[PDB]
Amino acid sequence: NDKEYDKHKRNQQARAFYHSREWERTRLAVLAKDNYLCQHCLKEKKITRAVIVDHITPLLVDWSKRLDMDNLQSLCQACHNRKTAEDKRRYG
Ligand SMILES: [Zn+2]
Repeated sequence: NDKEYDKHKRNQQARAFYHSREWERTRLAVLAKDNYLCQHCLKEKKITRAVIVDHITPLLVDWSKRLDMDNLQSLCQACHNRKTAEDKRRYG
């Protein structure tokens, strides 16, 4: 297919994913496993409530890992922001 169309379809698929029953359930499973604590803060010896579950390898980078618990971490906002910058260095 046309490259820009493939990009469109990937982005539409990713948008739909966050509405999915599978994501809703898996998000909850990760937060529960993590005891609602930010996993980056915990590794840095800090206690912070998580507010988001993030893909380690981003969803748009590897669709196949979208529901893998070892590809998901509960994060606070500050750690999500830090990770976003880190990921720009890796993937643009
Ligand atoms: Zn944190």
